[PDB]
Amino acid sequence: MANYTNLTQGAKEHEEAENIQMGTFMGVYLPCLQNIFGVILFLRLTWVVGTAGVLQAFAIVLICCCCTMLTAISMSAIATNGVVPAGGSYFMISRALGPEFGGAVGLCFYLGTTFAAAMYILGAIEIFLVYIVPSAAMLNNMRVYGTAFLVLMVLVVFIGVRYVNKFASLFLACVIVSILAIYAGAIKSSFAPPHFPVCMLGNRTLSSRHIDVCSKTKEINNMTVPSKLWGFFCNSSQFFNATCDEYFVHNNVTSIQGIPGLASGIITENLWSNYLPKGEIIEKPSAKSSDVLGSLNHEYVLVDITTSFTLLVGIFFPSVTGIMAGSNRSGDLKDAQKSIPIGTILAILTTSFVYLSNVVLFGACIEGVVLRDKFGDAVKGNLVVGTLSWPSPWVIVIGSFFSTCGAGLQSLTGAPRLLQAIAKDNIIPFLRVFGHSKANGEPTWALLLTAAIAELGILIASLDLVAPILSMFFLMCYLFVNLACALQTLLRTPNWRPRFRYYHWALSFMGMSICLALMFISSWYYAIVAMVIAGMIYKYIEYQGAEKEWGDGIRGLSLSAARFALLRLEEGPPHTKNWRPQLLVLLKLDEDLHVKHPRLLTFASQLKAGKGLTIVGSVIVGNFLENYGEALAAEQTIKHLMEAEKVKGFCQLVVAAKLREGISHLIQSCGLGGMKHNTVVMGWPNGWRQSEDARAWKTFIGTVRVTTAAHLALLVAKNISFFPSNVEQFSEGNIDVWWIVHDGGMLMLLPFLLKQHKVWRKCSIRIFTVAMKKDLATFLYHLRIEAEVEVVEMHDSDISAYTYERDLMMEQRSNVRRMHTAVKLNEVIVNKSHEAKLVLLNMPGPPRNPEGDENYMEFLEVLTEGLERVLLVRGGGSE
Amino acid sequence: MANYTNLTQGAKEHEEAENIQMGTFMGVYLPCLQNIFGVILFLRLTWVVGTAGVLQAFAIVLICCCCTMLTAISMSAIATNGVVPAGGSYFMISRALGPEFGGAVGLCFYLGTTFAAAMYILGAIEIFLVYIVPSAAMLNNMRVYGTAFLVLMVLVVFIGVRYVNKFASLFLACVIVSILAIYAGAIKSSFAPPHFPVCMLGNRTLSSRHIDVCSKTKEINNMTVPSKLWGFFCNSSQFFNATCDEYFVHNNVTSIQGIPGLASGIITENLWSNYLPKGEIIEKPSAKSSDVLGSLNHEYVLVDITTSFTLLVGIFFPSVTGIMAGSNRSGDLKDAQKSIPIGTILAILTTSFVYLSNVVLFGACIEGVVLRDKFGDAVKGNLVVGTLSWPSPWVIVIGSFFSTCGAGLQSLTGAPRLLQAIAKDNIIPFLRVFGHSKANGEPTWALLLTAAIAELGILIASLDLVAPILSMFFLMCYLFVNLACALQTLLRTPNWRPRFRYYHWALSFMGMSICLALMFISSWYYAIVAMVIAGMIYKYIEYQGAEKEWGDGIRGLSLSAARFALLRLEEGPPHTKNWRPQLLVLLKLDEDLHVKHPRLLTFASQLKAGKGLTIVGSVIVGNFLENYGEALAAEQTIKHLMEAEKVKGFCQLVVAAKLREGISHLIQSCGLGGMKHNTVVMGWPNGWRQSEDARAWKTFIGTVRVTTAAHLALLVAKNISFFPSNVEQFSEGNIDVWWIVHDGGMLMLLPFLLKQHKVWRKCSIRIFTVAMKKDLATFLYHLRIEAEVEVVEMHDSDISAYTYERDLMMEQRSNVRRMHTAVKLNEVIVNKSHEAKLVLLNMPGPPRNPEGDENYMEFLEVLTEGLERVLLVRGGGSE
Ligand SMILES: *[C@@H]1O[C@H](CO)[C@@H](O[C@@H]2O[C@H](CO)[C@@H](O[C@@H]3O[C@H](CO)[C@@H](O)[C@H](O)[C@@H]3O)[C@H](O)[C@H]2NC(C)=O)[C@H](O)[C@H]1NC(C)=O
Ligand SMILES: *[C@@H]1O[C@H](CO)[C@@H](O[C@@H]2O[C@H](CO)[C@@H](O[C@@H]3O[C@H](CO)[C@@H](O)[C@H](O)[C@@H]3O)[C@H](O)[C@H]2NC(C)=O)[C@H](O)[C@H]1NC(C)=O
Ligand SMILES: *[C@@H]1O[C@H](CO)[C@@H](O)[C@H](O)[C@H]1NC(C)=O
Ligand SMILES: *[C@@H]1O[C@H](CO)[C@@H](O)[C@H](O)[C@H]1NC(C)=O
Repeated sequence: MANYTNLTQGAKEHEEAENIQMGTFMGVYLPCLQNIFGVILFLRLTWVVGTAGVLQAFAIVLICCCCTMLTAISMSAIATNGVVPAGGSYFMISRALGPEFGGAVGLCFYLGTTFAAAMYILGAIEIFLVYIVPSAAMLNNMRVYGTAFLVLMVLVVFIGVRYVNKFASLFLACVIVSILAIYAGAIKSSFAPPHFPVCMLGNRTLSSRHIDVCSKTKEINNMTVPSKLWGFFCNSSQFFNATCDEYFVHNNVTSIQGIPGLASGIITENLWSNYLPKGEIIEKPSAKSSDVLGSLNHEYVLVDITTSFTLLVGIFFPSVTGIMAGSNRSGDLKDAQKSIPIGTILAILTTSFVYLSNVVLFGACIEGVVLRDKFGDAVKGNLVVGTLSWPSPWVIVIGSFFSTCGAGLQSLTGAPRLLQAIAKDNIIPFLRVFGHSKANGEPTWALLLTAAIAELGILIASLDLVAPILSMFFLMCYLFVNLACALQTLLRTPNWRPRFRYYHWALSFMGMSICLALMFISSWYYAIVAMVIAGMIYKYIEYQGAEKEWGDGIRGLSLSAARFALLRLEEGPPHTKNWRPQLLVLLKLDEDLHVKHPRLLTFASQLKAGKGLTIVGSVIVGNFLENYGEALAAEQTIKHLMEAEKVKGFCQLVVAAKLREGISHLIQSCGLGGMKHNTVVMGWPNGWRQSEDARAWKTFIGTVRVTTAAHLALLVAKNISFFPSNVEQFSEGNIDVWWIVHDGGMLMLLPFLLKQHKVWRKCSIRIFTVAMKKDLATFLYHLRIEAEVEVVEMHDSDISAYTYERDLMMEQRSNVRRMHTAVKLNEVIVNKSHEAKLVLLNMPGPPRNPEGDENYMEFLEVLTEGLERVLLVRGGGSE
Repeated sequence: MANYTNLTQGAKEHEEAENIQMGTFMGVYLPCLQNIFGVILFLRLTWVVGTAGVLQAFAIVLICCCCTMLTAISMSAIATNGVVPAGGSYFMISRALGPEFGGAVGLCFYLGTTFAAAMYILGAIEIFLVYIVPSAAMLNNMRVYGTAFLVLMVLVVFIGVRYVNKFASLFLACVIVSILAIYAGAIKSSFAPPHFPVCMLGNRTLSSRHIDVCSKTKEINNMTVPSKLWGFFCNSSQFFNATCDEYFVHNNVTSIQGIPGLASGIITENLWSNYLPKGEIIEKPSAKSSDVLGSLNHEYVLVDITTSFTLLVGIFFPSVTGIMAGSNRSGDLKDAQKSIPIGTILAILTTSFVYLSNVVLFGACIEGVVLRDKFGDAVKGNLVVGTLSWPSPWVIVIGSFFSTCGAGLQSLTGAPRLLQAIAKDNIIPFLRVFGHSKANGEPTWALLLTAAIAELGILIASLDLVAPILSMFFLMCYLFVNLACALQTLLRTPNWRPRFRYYHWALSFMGMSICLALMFISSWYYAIVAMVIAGMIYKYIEYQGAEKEWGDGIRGLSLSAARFALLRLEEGPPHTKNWRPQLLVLLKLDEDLHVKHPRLLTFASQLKAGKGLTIVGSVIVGNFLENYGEALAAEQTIKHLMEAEKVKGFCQLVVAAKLREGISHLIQSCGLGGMKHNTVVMGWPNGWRQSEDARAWKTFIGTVRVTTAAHLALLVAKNISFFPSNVEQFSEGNIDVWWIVHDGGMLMLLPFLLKQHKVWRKCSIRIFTVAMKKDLATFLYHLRIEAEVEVVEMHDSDISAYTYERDLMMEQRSNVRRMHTAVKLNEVIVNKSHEAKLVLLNMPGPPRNPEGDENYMEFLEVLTEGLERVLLVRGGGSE
């Protein structure tokens, strides 16, 4: 009806979409299914069931399926977020997780795929050599035949990939026919199981590759001659005073049925682990046996490797790898964000059900001795799982070989395409050589490097030793795919909208943890190497990206970090659960371009205590075209002064035509979006009455208006010349906070930030509240904070100029009286706090009409008449 | 003469220096020396040497000492950097590595010190019980007496820590006397060795706690009665028809000299590992032997644990820990940055020499069988190392017990002080309860928690199992102390000035690697757990510091990341090796407060490709006091427009009275210090002639002058209404770049960036150079990027307005002619590039006199007359 393929889509298929069909079954399901059903299912799954016991085999398959399923969930989250590129799964992963994670996952998955191309060649060779056409001799035969087969497959994928695309369907057909034959055999093995008997010597199993009858003597022409097995346990071969070894004279050779019925109940026997070390004779704990020993013979089927749990998990994991292949044919899709998750998860569920069912079927149909037999021995040299089939084990032994060579072709096509895709991106520079492609867009150098790595793999001519490396590389790939999603969900990474119905970051984190444990349990010494290689690739990609975009390596690296943090900072809830003063210190520069108030910087350092954001802003009156030299000079001066006063922050100078306009620009333009200030710290205009320039107090009140309108807090320090330094300290003193009717939050939060510094550390705090929603919060804060409270109530007229403005707020959401009341405020404040070390004090807002600015400044001046060091505070915002 | 201490200094002594002697030997040498020399040296060093063979024992001691030595170099780099706080080593590490690393190292070293207070109690109990006053019985005796001893020691520390301070000198005396006795025994043993004999039956070793004579018979009154050992090997006790066991009737008891002379040369025997598993009889491969076996008696000294190299390194590592104690008396110093490094390194060299010497001496003095005896048996139940001593083994048996009790006191005093120091810093919230102090400044609840954890340790009553956990915690502490220095040196962390003569970050990195390998080799089980615990505490401290300073958890976390990156960015070389345009798009806001040119944003997106820094600035004409609502509305509008055009960057609005002054403030003040821009992107003032308000071209040229003065690049896009959108593309075209005389960097770099975007991907590049060293640079760039070059020379007067400017540069380090030559430039440019999709084109500088501004604009308008899309470019800077 229709032709399809299961291979990948590299840069060749991506450049088509950059220059400018199938559903879920044929688009995402069949590709993932044909790539998960590897060779292990046919060559090591029975052996794993045997040497692990159905219970532990089920646990191993479940853990592997658990990591791969959680990784499928994370990969579906990656697939749904944003547009799905036309390329393979690598392009999706890159565009979703950034170039760093994209390249790390790409290289780990590529090493995985190369060693998979090696394992599948080794498996096809093992099937061809051992089962179809017959110690270290076997390893060298596998080496030479696997090298020949790899040189053949490389030429095939190099010359004629189109035929591989055409025959992918035949390979899938072979896989499915083989699995259905396995199931049909398991079923037919209920009533009529097959006739595969095994010669077993007591409870020690014998081979059958050369024996014919499981009897100590055969009878040709009524002559009780000794069977051929006599020649393998007795160096007499005649029975004429035969000198047989220990174990043979005592015990019995028996024809044990090798495949009992599915309902026979043999499962009760092999429900437990064996884990016998190397060279141990395989023992069935069912038949009778003597106790004599010593007869170490050649026909005893021996455990071929020192099996263990952590070894079995690694040997089995490369049968669940391949889930990223689900979305390696994503360019030819109709609804990608719908077709990819469903297809991938359904494929993984299908394969997990097949594996978990076959574990139990092998448990309950194959004898507990034929399962631990890792080379199909003891059954006259036929495939273990092959014995469970409807027609004959031949269907399985041919289907497995064709499937495994097809998967080898698949992995020698997907690995170099992925390598040219990682090369053309210029993510990693030195791989640029592999960016070269053929005329039709097929990799050439990538294919050669993949051939080299696959040959390196093949030189270890044993599935049991290649499987851990393959599994570790795919495990690292899945670990990064599971960790990047968790990170981008937690840290609110931009453009991370995982439009999935079931993806919760806990799932990806759980997958990361599960098969991180899998990596380490398999082999921690391989796993640390893999983690360090992946981390080095990740950091090198990050460094190259920084050098590419910003122009410098480490400079640009910190630049990228800052820019990314600021971006991530924008797309969030602009409010904060707590308010913290992030200061803009307004330093006034005299006509000599020196800081007219260093105590401003000293007090800012004492307020912020070396932490937080401090923007020191200053305006230089003049024309910028002919002042930039003076600008750089004064900026260096202010930076040196900031360093001298232990202020950590940034300096901004604006060369402006008018001081008021310069400061009005500074108050609203300082800081990059996200790193905005929230308070403006000003010095009081000392001698405003004595400076006949009418613009001093005007400029001050203008700055106050601009701050209030911008909804920033304001901290006007007065008599700042008498503020302390950083080296000196106070023996004993009282920070008196005079919280007038409104704006309590700042007035109480500041003296604690101050007393938390070494200078003001040894002083006490006294809250002289004068004028009840806010009242409750003060008690809670003072409980948080264990300072001292005090209430001093007075007449309403004295605080009229305050309450008036306060009233103006509630409806929103004279001068002679102001002066006659400010003196009352003076009376109380001095009579209580005259000898304080720092008096915080709430402020009234500036008048609406700019005419009473002289009156407002006189109000302030008299309000502060007689106090040593005053911190006028104004809220302005929400807090 | 002078009284001193070896304990630590917690918040008690730090608050004193915050409120406001000994040199190197008595200040930082002896405290470290008394604290490195622990119990292992006397109770397990001999067994380790025996079990490992002198070679592998030397390897163990060397690897451990190298880990701790590189950690000492990193710790000295920490000590020299900045003023050294008066508190313990914890305060130094905190003030040098930030509260995150400070708390992580503090807690890991604290758990280390607690399990050390447990191990030393176990050791004192083992010495008291096994040697001084005599299976699971031993373990339960150790549990009971260790719990009793911990209950006593907790009271001792709680009541009378001053006496621990007073008798630290006696403890050090005991340590050094024990070591000197070891050396005196070793030297004396050459000519005169002591008479410690060992019974040995063939090559199987016998015990000696109950047996008296190494003979199968003794003769009282000349009667051949069989020795007591006959009863322990024969159930007859009379020799009358003795039914003696197998290995006893055959072989020969021999009284082998247990301590042969240092000149005897036994080292040839015990130069090789034994690693015999649990329960194996200890064999000397020198004496004669029969071959029968089976008679597993109770008097055969056995291997008490399945020992391995990875186990021996863990068992021995808690003998090199203690270098952080070197600076536990850092408040009482004269020259801290000079005393601490030299003191610590000299103490570590002393202890390393002591260990590497005792290894070889035990190799050459103790029999190769008495070494593998882990409980001092076979020598009449005497301490194996004690046998090497001049006066008697009892000097060691007493000195070691007193030293181990003293080290228990030291580690039960250093752990609660450290815990209260971590608590009072408010680094971790929940530990606040442990900040509770006694009257004189001593911990109360921290002591209880330390006692609880030490008891949890003592429940494991075996040094061989407490040592790996102690070693893992101290190894994690050293790994963090090594990694933090390497990081802060690489990344150029602010205030990281390691004024040390020999510290290089490669040393700290090799130390981190060595000690990480040690962790994982010892037990990856505990290594992963410790790494995860320390990482969680680190991230949690970072989160708490964020929520403390910025006010929010994740918001504040990203804020802190950005602030730290920006700060790190300041203390560096402000120039970068490569020039990359970081755009400031000057968007023009109409009277409707709507962007008059979205194409500016589209083109900035195409130019930067969504990566890099893009600050979109705009001025609102008016007063800020009464426009803030309109300001926020237009800012939201511009943000929506930027997000619509895929522009990743920030937005800044300034409400100013004069558009020209607003722009002159934007250009020089945008961005936080470090994240400055270096290119200003403008839209051409279309219809400047048709506007009777001459302020259009005046403002444009003012902006150009400001950009030139600020030394920023300038990109004026003309006919921007024709610039393509994001969704469309160019099928084919040519970016014709006209590098006239100057600024080849930008003119060759911009079209490469543009062709790198999908819109301009399918177009080619043509350089129509018009006017030697600069031509060289062009060749290299074109070789790097593979674009097309071409040269079109013309007359000098035609480029007068350019070369004139050029002349002004050389000395640094008319209108009718310019116009009539501009039309010639027009003829060339149109004849070559009329149909070009985008003509880049160099700019002349604006006239020095502001009168020719109309003439300058007419010159530009002519120069650009007839072209579809022009990008006027001006370098301005260094590049
Ligand atoms: C297959 O047959 C062989 C030969 O009989 C089995 O080896 C023998 O198994 C018996 C089991 O009872 C072992 O006896 C054991 O001896 C130890 C030592 O005294 C005793 O503590 C136990 O209680 C038990 O009686 C016998 O030692 C062993 N022969 C050896 C090890 O040489 C083998 O176990 C059989 N396999 C299975 C799976 O049953
Ligand atoms: C202490 O004495 C015992 C008793 O003689 C030693 O056990 C025996 O050691 C000999 C060493 O020559 C072993 O001989 C070896 O036998 C194996 C297997 O037959 C053979 O392949 C070797 O080439 C060698 O001839 C003998 O098996 C062993 N007896 C056992 C294991 O039951 C023991 O080695 C002595 N210990 C030391 C440290 O010398
Ligand atoms: C071997 O078989 C014979 C007869 O079938 C039986 O008598 C004998 O007990 C068997 N041997 C064992 C060890 O079961
Ligand atoms: C035990 O000692 C006797 C007497 O010296 C000697 O003849 C015999 O060979 C020794 N046996 C062994 C096994 O060395």
